[PDB]
Amino acid sequence: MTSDYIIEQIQRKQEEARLKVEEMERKLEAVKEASKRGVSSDQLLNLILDLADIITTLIQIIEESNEAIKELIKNQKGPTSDYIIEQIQRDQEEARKKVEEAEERLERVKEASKRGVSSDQLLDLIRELAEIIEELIRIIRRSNEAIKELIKNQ
Repeated sequence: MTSDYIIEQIQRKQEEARLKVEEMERKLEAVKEASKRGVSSDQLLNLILDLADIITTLIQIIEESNEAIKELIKNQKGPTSDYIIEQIQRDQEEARKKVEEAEERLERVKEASKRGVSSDQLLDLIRELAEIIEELIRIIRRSNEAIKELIKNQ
């Protein structure tokens, strides 16, 4: 491809999206790592906030990823294929579906915490919640890669 303004605009968001993922990943790994040990109830509260940060951050990324497609096609000169653009959107569409589950259990556990539900139940939701995010991020990571292949082959 020939260098152009729009290329670098896409490039930075890939770095910015990657940037956040790499930092907050420490939360994801830290939360699981804490789960193995079996931290007591008092400490458990910390985990909920840690997961909340991850989900909230990802939502912003999903919003940005949607915009990335929009910016790419407006400034693209040449025959852009519909299938690749659509393919990425479907991955985001799946991300939209799954994230609802992540938010749902995020709310459930918090709602459970207020009532005063036993420690073991709260922990079960955390580790289970962590697994769902792992499924969520797979969609995001590959879509991030999808852009890399497309832009280079121009």
